[PDB]
Amino acid sequence: LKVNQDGSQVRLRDVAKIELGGESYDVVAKFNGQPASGLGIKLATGANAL
Amino acid sequence: GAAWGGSYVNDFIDRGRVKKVYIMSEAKYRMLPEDIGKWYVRGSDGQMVP
Amino acid sequence: VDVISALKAQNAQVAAGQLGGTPPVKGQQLNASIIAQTRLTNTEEFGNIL
Amino acid sequence: DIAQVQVQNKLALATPLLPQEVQQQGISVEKASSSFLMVVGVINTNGTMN
Repeated sequence: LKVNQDGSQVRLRDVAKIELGGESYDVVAKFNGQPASGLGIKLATGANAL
Repeated sequence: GAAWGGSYVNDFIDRGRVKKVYIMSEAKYRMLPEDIGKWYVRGSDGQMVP
Repeated sequence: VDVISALKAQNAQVAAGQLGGTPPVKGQQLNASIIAQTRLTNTEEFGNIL
Repeated sequence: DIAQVQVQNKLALATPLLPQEVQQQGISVEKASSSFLMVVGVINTNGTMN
């Protein structure tokens, strides 16, 4: 990110907390109280449901 | 181009409607070929150039 | 060119997020969207551009 | 299908009036539904994955 005048260098570790996380934290699903994820499938117009 | 033909810079909100923002010379200064000399362009030295 | 630059910079949209947005701190209780709209509507605001 | 085509034509006619910001994002024309046909949830019985 920057090199200080004394030669010291600052990186994303020094100013942030890099971490693998979700794109968005808005939606949280639970199945019978257990942490879970799912797909909400919508039928296309004029298609057989079965 | 901006002085003689005009330029659509960006938009603005008026009474909840997006409207364009144009800039152009006031008509007095873009009517005759002699009006070319009235326009100055800044140089790297900071001196306006006819 | 300077007029164009100023006009482009003046009007914009800011995705300012929310107070208490996800992921929230434990115990958070207020979630409000942040609105920072430095938009110019009438003529005088445009004339007042630095 | 013809309805979608006509809607796309009208949307193309109306797009330039829209703000440039929303034009960059890209507008979507899709056949729509209202209710989920099926919800398929995924859980991890080992309680290892959040």
